[PDB]
Amino acid sequence: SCTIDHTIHQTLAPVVYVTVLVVGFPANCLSLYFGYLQIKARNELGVYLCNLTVADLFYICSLPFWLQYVLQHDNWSHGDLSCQVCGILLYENIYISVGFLCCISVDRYLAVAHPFRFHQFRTLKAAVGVSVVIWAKELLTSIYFLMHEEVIEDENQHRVCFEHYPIQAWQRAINYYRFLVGFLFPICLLLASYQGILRAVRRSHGTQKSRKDQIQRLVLSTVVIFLACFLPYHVLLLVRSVWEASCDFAKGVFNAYHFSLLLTSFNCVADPVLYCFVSETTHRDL
Repeated sequence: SCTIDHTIHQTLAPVVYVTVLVVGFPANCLSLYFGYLQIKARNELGVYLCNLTVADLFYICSLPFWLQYVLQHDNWSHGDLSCQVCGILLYENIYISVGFLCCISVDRYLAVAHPFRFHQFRTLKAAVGVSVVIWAKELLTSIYFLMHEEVIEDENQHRVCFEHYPIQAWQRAINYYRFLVGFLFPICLLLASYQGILRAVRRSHGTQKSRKDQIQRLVLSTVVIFLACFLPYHVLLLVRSVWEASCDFAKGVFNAYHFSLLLTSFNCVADPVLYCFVSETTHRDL
C-alpha cells in the first residue's frame, strides 16, 4: 500500500537500456569469436572467456522485455511467467560474471607468480570442471526464486515485476548473504591476486621500464571499473536491508536503489573491452 513514484525510473532507463543493447550485442559476439580462437590453440583462459561472454549475452537478451516494461507505464504485459525468468537474468545473473572474473584472476596469478608449479591446475579439464560447478550454482539458484509467487497489482492497475517495496522478511537474509558472498569474497580474491601479480612484475628483469607501467594501468583500470560498477549497488542494498524498512523510509531511497541497479548493467560493455580487445593478440587478428 505504498505507491511509490518512479519518475526517474521512466526517464533515464530507456536511454541506458538501448545504448547497452546496441553497444553490447556485436561487442560480445566478437568477443565470443576471439574466445573460440583462443580455446582452439590450447589455452586455458578460452573456457573462461567463452563462458563469461555467454553469461553476458544471456543478460543482454533479457533487456528487451525490461525495455518494453519501461516503455509502458508501470505495466508488464507478457504473461504471468518470464517475470520469474527475466528477473533472474537481471538480478542474480550478474554473479556468474564475477565468478569468472575471479577465475581469470587466479589463473593469471598462478601463471605469473608461480610459473614452475601447479601445472595440473591450468589444464582444459580443470577449466571445464570449474565452469560446470559455477553453472550448477546458477542452476540451483535458478531452481530457487520460483517457490515464491512474485507479482503484485498497483492501486492504479499495473504489474510490477520483481520488486516488493516494504521489503519482505524472506528477502532480508538473501540480501545479507548476497552482499557477503558476492562482494566481500570476490573483491578480496581480486585484490590479493592482483597485488601478487604487480609485485612479481615489478621484481622482474627482462621487462622494460615502459611495460610495467602499462600492466599497472590495465590492472588498476580493471579493479576500478569493477568497483564503480558494483559497489554502490551493494552499499545501497545493505542500507535498505538493515535499518531502512518503514514505508516512509522506503519512499525515500527508491531513487538511490534503482540508480545503483541501473548502473550495475555496464558490466556487459566493460568485460569484452577489458578482456578481449586491449591485447596484442586481439589486434593481431583484425
